[PDB]
Amino acid sequence: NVTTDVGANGWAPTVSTGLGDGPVSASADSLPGRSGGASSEKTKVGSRFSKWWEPAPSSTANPQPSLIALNPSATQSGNASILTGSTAPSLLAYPTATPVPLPNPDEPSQPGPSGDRTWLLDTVTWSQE
Amino acid sequence: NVTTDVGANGWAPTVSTGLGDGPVSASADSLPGRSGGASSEKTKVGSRFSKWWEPAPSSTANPQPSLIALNPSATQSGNASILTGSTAPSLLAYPTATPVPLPNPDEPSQPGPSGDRTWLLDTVTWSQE
Repeated sequence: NVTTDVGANGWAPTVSTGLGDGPVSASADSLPGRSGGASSEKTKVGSRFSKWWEPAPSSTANPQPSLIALNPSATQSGNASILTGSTAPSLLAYPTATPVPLPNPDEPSQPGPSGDRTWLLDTVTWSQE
Repeated sequence: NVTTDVGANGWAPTVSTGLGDGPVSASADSLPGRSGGASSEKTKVGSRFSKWWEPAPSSTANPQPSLIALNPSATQSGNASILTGSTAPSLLAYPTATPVPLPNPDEPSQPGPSGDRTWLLDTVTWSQE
């Protein structure tokens, strides 16, 4: 629905020719390796060329009460837990993405429950000023 | 279950006779016309005689909370809406009745949403005196 060329999301034979030229595009790199990159979702070598020498949160149908009413929830991580007795927002801002092949071959070192836990980062004062 | 005559809810042949008379009663008038009268439910002429010249709201099983608790409801009419966050009475005092044939033949003029709407009738003060 546009006069401009948005790209065919890849490389086509009819794009670059000796009779006519269109805008060049990059294709997706197909790489092997260990799955990583995306958090909460991550879980013989030979060259391919011959050598010359080789042969809903917000909804009116579900209104959440004020501080007065009982509406408890909790957040847990590792051996840490934080409770509340009233309406509290608790949302993953963005949905988790799909894992990708890593360029490095080394196996990862994981801290586990000792690292992935809820830590008391800081205690601060909130004044009316 | 009464000694008195409450009426047979109509006109019977045995009521008025030359040998005996009972209390006369009126019958229902069967009339044609446009359906009207009852609100929220309303939606060739020839004479029948020859001429001489012619050939639960309140229930203990469902107790409604005080002003403190969340118990929202709303009332809408036209483009007007009134909300509340606590227990609120909202009752049609009497059930709507059945429509009746109108004596007048003219088609009604309706204001629609511009007329049937919730209007701010008045603002008044309620003192302890």
